[PDB]
Amino acid sequence: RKVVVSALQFACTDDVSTNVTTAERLVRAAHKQGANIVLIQELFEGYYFCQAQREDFIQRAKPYKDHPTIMRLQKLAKELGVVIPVSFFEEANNAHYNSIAIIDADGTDLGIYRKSHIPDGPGYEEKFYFNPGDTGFKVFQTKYAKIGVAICWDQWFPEAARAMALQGAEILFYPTAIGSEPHDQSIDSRDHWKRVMQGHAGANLVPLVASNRIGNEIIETEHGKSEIKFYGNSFIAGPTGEIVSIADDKEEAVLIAEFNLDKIKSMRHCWGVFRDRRPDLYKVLLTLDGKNPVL
Amino acid sequence: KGRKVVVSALQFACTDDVSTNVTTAERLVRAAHKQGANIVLIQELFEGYYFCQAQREDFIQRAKPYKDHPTIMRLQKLAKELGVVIPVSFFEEANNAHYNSIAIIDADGTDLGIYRKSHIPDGPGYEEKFYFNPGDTGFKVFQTKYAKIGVAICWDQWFPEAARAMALQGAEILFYPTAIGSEPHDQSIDSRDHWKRVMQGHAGANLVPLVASNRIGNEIIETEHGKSEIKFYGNSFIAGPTGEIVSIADDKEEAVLIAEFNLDKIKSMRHCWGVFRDRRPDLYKVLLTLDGKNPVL
Amino acid sequence: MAEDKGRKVVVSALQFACTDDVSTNVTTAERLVRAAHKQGANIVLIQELFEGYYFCQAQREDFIQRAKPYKDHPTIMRLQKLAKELGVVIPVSFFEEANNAHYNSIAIIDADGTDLGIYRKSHIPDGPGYEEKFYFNPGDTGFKVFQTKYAKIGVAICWDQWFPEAARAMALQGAEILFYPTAIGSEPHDQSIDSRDHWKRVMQGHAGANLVPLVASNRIGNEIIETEHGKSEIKFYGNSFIAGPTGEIVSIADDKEEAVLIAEFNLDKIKSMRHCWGVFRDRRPDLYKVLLTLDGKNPVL
Amino acid sequence: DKGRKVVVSALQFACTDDVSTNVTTAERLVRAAHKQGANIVLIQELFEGYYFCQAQREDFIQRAKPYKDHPTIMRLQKLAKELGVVIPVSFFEEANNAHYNSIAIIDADGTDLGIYRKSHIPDGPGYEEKFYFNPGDTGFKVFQTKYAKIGVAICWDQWFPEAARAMALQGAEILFYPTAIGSEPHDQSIDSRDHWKRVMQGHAGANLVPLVASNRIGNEIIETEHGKSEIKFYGNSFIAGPTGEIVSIADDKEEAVLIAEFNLDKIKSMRHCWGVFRDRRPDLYKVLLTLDGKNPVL
Amino acid sequence: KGRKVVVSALQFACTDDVSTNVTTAERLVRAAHKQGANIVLIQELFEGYYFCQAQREDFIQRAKPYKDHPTIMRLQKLAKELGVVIPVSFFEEANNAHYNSIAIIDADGTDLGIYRKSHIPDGPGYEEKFYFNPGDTGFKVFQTKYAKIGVAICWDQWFPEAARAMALQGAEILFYPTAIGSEPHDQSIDSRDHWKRVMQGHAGANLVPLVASNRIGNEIIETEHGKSEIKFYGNSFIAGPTGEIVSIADDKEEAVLIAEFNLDKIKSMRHCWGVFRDRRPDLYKVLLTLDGKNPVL
Amino acid sequence: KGRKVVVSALQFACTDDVSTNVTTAERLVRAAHKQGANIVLIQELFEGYYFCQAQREDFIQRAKPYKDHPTIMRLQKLAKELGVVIPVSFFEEANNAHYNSIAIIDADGTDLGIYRKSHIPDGPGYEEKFYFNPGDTGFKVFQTKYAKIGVAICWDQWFPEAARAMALQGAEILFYPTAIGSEPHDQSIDSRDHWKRVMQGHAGANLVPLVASNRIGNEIIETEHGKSEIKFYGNSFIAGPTGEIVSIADDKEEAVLIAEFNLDKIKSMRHCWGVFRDRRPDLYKVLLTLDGKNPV
Repeated sequence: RKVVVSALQFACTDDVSTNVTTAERLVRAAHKQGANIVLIQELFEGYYFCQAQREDFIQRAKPYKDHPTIMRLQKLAKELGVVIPVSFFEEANNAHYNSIAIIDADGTDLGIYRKSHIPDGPGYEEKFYFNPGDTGFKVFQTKYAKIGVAICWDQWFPEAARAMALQGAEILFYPTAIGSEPHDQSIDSRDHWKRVMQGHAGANLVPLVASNRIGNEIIETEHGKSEIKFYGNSFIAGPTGEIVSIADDKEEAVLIAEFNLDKIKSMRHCWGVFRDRRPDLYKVLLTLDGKNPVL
Repeated sequence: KGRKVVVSALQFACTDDVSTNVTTAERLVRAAHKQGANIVLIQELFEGYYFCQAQREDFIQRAKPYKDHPTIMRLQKLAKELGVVIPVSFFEEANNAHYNSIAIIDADGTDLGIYRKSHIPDGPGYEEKFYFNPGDTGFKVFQTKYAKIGVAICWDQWFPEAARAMALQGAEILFYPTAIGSEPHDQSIDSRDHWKRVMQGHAGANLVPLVASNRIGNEIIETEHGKSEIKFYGNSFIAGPTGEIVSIADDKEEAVLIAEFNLDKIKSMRHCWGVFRDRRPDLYKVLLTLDGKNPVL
Repeated sequence: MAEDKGRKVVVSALQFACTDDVSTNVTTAERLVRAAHKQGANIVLIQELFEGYYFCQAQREDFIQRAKPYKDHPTIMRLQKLAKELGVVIPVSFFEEANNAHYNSIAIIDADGTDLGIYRKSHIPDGPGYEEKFYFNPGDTGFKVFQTKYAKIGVAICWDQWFPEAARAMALQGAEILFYPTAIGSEPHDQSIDSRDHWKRVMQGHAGANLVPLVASNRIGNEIIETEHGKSEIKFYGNSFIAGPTGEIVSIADDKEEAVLIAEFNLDKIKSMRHCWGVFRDRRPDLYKVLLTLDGKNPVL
Repeated sequence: DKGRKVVVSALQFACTDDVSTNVTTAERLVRAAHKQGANIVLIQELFEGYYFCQAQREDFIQRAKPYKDHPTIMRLQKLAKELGVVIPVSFFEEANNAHYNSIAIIDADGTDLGIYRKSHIPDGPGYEEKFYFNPGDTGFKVFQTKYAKIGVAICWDQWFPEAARAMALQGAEILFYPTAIGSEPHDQSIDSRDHWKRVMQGHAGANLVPLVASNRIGNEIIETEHGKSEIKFYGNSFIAGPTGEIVSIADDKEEAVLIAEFNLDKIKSMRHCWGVFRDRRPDLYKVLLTLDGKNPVL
Repeated sequence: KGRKVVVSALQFACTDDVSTNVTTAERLVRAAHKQGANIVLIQELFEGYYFCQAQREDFIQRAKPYKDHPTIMRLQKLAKELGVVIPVSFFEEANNAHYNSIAIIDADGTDLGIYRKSHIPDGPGYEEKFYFNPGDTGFKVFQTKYAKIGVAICWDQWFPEAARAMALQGAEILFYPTAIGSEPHDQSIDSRDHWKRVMQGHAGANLVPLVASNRIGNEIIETEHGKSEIKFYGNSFIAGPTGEIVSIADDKEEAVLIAEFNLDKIKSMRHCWGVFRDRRPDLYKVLLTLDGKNPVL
Repeated sequence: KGRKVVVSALQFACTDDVSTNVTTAERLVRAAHKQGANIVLIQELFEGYYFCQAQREDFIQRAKPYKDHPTIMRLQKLAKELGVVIPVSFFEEANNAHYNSIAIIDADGTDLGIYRKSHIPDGPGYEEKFYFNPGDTGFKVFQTKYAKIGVAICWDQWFPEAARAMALQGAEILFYPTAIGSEPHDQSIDSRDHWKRVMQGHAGANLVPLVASNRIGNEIIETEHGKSEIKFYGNSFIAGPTGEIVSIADDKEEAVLIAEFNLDKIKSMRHCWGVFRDRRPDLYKVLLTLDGKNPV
C-alpha cells in the first residue's frame, strides 16, 4: 500500500478567486507528480487577516454548508482522484471557527475539524476571531488512508498528534500560516517550529506534512499598518521524524514523498510505544495548572 | 446598507367574543402594515379573556386543534394579502394534551409550524398550570421572508435560558406575546418595571432586538371562588440590541408600535462584542439541574 | 326541557358459545349483532376467534393452516354487509395468514361497511391451555385507534387487556372507548386457578386511569381440543362486561349465559371529565424511559 | 409455607397544624403497628401538618426544609432503629431554590437509604400542589431494605400506571403510596374514593405485586388568599394483594392500623408464571414517551 | 504465516446436579486445553437437564442473576488458569425478565459481557417461549485475546440474519452452543442433517469457520401432562470457512473436537471473495418485515 | 394430497453460435416436459460463450432490449405450446444501462416481467462489472400457473439475503440460473462444494425447494491480455426444503433433472418449523449497512 503525499507553498493576494486559482494550479501539478493526497496551506482564500482585530473581518466567515470554495475543490478532487483538506473561516450561527473540510477521492465531503488551540499576540490575533474548537481531534478514513488533520497552532501540541495516532491516523497533516512577528524582528521561529513537529512524528512513528505560506502581507489594523514575512519551510517528515522533502522561505513549492504505510505500521507495532503507554499516570494532562482537573 | 426589517408590537383590549377580537387584531395588523411593518406581533391568547384567573373544567374546552384552526386560517389570508409575518397565539388541544401555543405565519400565508410554551406560570390570577401541559417543542427559530425569528410566549420572557436558546439557533429578533397585569390577591404587587428590565437584559446579553406585546383593560372573571379581577398594564415595547427601549406604550392606550432594525449591522455588532465567542458551555452543566446539584433525567 | 348535549354512543358486548363449524358461529354472531342493534347499539363487539373453537389448547401443524389472508376474507366480507345493513361498527377477530407470518388479528368495519384496517395482537400469551406463541408472530402494527362514524375507538385483543401500556397508548392517540374481544377461562393443568376477578380488576384499572369506558366480550362454554398429548378442556367463564370512565362496571354477564350487554355513554361529557381530572396534563414522559426496557435497566434496540 | 414473609402496615390518622403533635401521633401508631408484627410501616403524605396546598401562599412555601439534618427524619430514624422497622418519611423539601414533595426511606437499622421526589404534581381547587413543588427529578426508584426491595411513590403518583410499572420493572416487591385525598372544596358532588381504589388495584394486578396506600382522615380548614377552604379527608387506607384484591381496608373516619403478611417468594413465583413481564412489548411503547400521542418529548 | 487459533467443540450428557455438570465441563475443557485449544465451546444450558420440555412455574425459578453467578465465577477461574476463552451458557433472571443467555469469559478470566438469545423456539419438547423473553442485546461480537468472535445460541443457528450480523461486525469465528434432539410428539422427525446444512450455509456465505456444540443422551422430564422424552443427537462439529465439516462427533459419546484456523489467511480469502463489498443493503429492506410488506416498528 | 409441481434443471454446453444454443435449449425443455416438468430452468446466458471473462467493447453489442427480444418471443411460443413456465436469461440493453436479466414466462406464454441481477462481482473469468449495471428491480416473486416463484442470477446465489427476501414475499420455490467453473488465474480452486453448501443453506433456512442450472464444457475466449479458458463444472441440482439434494448432475454431460414437490405439505412444514414466526427484524438493522455500523 503506497500512498503519495504533497506539501504546497504559495503566496496569497486578498482576492478569493485568484487564490483558489493558485491552489487549483498547484494541486493539478501535484497530481502530475503522482500525488494521492494534496495539502493546501491555512486560510489560503485570502490574506492572513488575523494581524488586525477588526469587526468587519469577522464577517469574512461563511457557513460550512454549500461553501463556494469547498464546492469548487470537490469537483477538482473528484476529477483527479486526490484527497484534499480545505482550510476556511467558518460561521455557525453566532459561533466562528478556524476549520477544515476533508474532501475524499470521489469529491465526497467527509466532515469537518475545528482548530482546538487558538494562538494569540501581535500579528496572530486569532483568539479575537475563533471560538476554540468543539469537534475534538479527528481522523478521516479516505480511500488512500486514515489521516490525522489538525490546523496551524495545533502542530505545537504533542497531545493533538498523540490523540490522532491513538485513533488510527496513518499520516498526520498540518496546514499552516507562520512567519515573522510584527512587534519584534529578532523573533525567528522556523527551526523551533520544525523541531516540535519532528518530535511528534518520531514519538508516534507516523509521517508528517506541513504546508506553510510565503510572501509579504501588509494588513491595515486598527492601530496602523502591520507586516508579516511568512517564512515557508513547508516539509514532509518520515515516521522517525527525518526531513525527506523541504521547501525554502521564499519560493513557490510542490513537495512529494511516497510512504509504504503497511510497513510503517509494522515499524510502529514492533517498536511497541502504544502498548508501552501508561494512561494510568497521565491524569495530570487533564489539568492546566498541574494539579486541578478541568471540569 | 443591509437587510432592514420593520417590526411592530400591538396593544389592545379584549372581550370574550372571538369574532370581535380577531376583528380588532386585523384592524391593528393593517394599521401596522400601513406604517411599514413586515412582522407584526399580537398579544397572548387574544381570542378572548385571560381565562386563567379561574381553574375551571369548562374553560379547558376552549382549546382547539392546531389543524384547520379557524383563527389561524383567517390570519393566514391576512398575512398573504399584506406581505406580513404574523405569529398567532392560541389554546391548543392535541388529543388529551393541551398547550399554550403559537403558530408562525410567513409573509406568503405559509404556516411554518408551532411553538408550545415551555415555562408555565401559577398563582392567583395566573393559574396557567391547571390548563397547560408544559411545552414539548423546545425553543425554536423560524426562517421567515424577512428574518430568522425566535418566538416564545409570556412567562417564557422571564427566562434567560429561553432567549439564549433562540439566539444560539440564529434568532435575529425575539418576540414575546404577553398577558400581564395586577394580581388579584395583593393590590401592592406591580411587576411592570421588573418585567421590562428582565427582558432588556435578554436583548442586551444576546445583542438582538426584542418585541413584547401586552394586553390592556380590566377583566373580571367568575371563578370557583367568585369574581376575580386583573387590570392589564400594557407597556408593550420594542427594545434594541443593547437593551434600550426604542418604542413604548403606556398602561391604558390602544397602541401600534413601529421600529426598524438593520439586521446586517446588528449581526456585525453582535459578533464583534464577542459574547458568543466567549461562552463556556463546558461550565454550564449546572443549568441542567433544578436544585444546583442533580442533573435532570 | 332539553336532553343534555354531547355525542351519545351505544356500545355492546356479546357473549356466546362456539362449535368448531365456521358457518354455525357466524350465524350465531349475526343473530346477536342484530339483537344488539335492536336494543339501540352503535358499536358491537364479538369475542376473540369466534369462528371456531379456541384451538390454541394444542400445538398442531394442521391448526396453523386454519389461518386465512386478510384480503377477501369470507367472514370479514359477510360481516361488512351486516354492518352496512344495520349501520353499526363491527370489529372482526380472525386468524391471519400474511405470506409466512401469522397473526391474531382484527379488522375494524365501520357503520357504512368500510373496512378501516387492522390491528395485530401485540402481547402473545403462553402455557397449558393457551399456547398462542406457537401460532402467532407478535403483532407488528403497534397500538391503533380508528375513526368510526360514531367515535374514535381503540381495539386490542385478549391478552393485550392485561397491559396498562396498551390502554394508555390507545388513549394517548385519542381513543374515546376501548374494546377487548377475549377468550379466557379455566386452565387445564390446574383447576385451582380462577383468574376472573384478577382479569376484571386490571381492565377496570385501565378504564379508571385513562378516563375512558371499556368493553370486554368473553366466550362461554366448555371446549375439548384434541392435543398432541390427549384431550384438553377449558371451561370459558364469560363475565363479559362494560365499564365506565372511573372503572365502575355498568353491565356484566354471568359465567354461562348467552348475553347482549348494552350501555350508553356521553362522549363529550366524558372527554370533559377526562381532561379536568388532569392525569394527561400531569404525565411525565421524561421519566418513562424505563418502560422501554424489559429488565428495568437496558433499553431494547 | 416456605419463603421470605414480610408484614406491612398502613396507618391512618388525623393531623393538627402543629409538627410536634403530629410526629407524636405517628410514633404512637408506628409502635402499635410494630406490636402487631409489622416490618414496614407506611405513614400518610405531609403528615407533619395540615394539607396546606388548599392555599397558594408565599409564606407556606417557607414550611419547606432541607433533606439534610431534617429534624423529623432524624427523630424517626431513631424509632426505626429501636424497633427494627422500615419507615418512609414524607416531607416538604427545600433544595436551594427548588422545592419538592419528597420521601426519605429509613431502613430497619435506622439508615437513610435515599429520597424519592414526587413526579406527578396535582392541581386545582383544594389541591394546588403545582404552586409549591417542582415536578420531581429523581425518577421512579426502588430501595433495598432489610425485608424487601420496595417501590415508594407519592399521592398523585398513585393514579399513573407508568409509575407502578417503572417500580415493578426495577424489582420492586411491594408498592407504597402515602396519600392525602378527600372532598374537593369547589364541588361537594365529587367523591373520588372508589375511582382512587380501582386504579391502584389495577396496578397491583397488572404488576402482580402487593400495594399499600395510607390516607389521612378528618376535616381541615385552611385560610386561603380568597377565604376559608375546607376538605374532609376520606381515609379508606388499604392493603391490596398481587391480584388487586383488597385484603385489609379502613373506613372514612376511624384512626387505623392495618396489617398484612405477604410471602414474597410465592408472589415472585406467581408473578413470573403469569407471564406479563415475559410478554411486554417495549418496541411498541414509544408513544408513551409523548404527551399528545404523536410527538416524543425532548 | 499468520495468527493461528485452535477451537473446540465439547459434547457430553447432563445429569440433574449442577456441580456435577460444571465439573463435567471442567474436565472436558482441560482435555481440549491439553490438545491445544484456545477457545472451547460448552453446550447450551449445560448446568442441568433440558427443562423446556415442560412448561412449569417452578422451573422458571431455576433462573439466576448474571451478577455473581456461581457457575460463571467458577468457569472464570478455569479460563484464567488455562488461558482459554470460555463462553458460558446460563438461564438469566433480570428483575422480572428472564433470558437464555451466555457470558464470554476471556483468556485472562475477564468477563467480557453477555449475549441474550434472540430467536426463541417453541412446540412439543422445546417450549422455550414459555421461559425466555426474546433477547434484547442484539447480535454481538467480542474481542478476545485470540480473535473477535460471534457467539449466538441454539435456535439462533437457523437464521442466516444472525450469522451475517455477526460477520458484518467483525466476527472471525461463529459459535453456537446447542440442545437439539428428537421431538416427543412425532418419532419420524430427524432434524440432524437439516440442522448441519443450515449452519454450513452460514459458514460458506460469510467465509468464516463455525463451531457447534450439542448435547447427547435421553432425558425424561416430568411435564404438566406426564413424562416427555428427548433423545439428544450430538453431532457436534466444526466447519471451515467454505462450510466443509472438518471435525464431527457421533450421536452418543462424549467428544472433544479440535481444529486450527489461520485467521489472517482466512481474512485475506474473505476479502478476496468480495461478497461483503458486493452486498446490496439498498435492496434488503424487506428483511425488516415479518410478512414481506410491512416494516416492523 | 395437495398442489403438486414438477420442476426441472437443465444442463448443457454452449457453443458460440446463438441459433445452435437456442435449438439446444428447446430440445432439453421438450425432454423435460416429456418427463412431466411444469417449470423448467435453463442455465445463465445460454445464447453463447460466457463472455464476462474478457472486458471487450464489441461484446457489449450482444445485448438486446427486453421489448420484442427474439429469444424471449420464441421461448414464449414454446411455453404456451407445452404448458410450462420458462424463466429466460438474457443480456439486456436499456438505454445507457445494461443488465444481466431474466424474464419469467408463464405456462400460457405470458411475459410476467423481469428481474435484474443485483450482486455484481469482479475477478478473472467472471468480469461481470464491465458489462452489467447493478440491478434496480430488487428481489421479486412471480405468480405462475403452478406456484409463486423467486428467481435470482449467478452471483446472487451467494447471498442469503436474496433467498430470504424472496421467501418473505411468498416464493414457494427458488430458481438460480448460473455459470461457474474454474478460474483462469489459478487451476487449484474448485468451488463446486462451497457453492452447493451455500445454496443448500438457503433451501434449509427458508424451507423451500431450490433449483440450480449450471453449464458444462470448456470455453476459450480471446481477451485483452490473451486466451482465457474456463472449465464449467456442471453439478446442476435440485434441493428440497431441508436442503437435501434430490437430483444432481455430473461435471461433463447433458442432463434433465426432474423432481416433484407437494407445495401444500411443504408450506405446512415451513410454518410448523417456525423460523418465520421467530424472526427478529427489530435486531436486523445492521444488515442495511455494508461496514456493520452506518446505514446506506
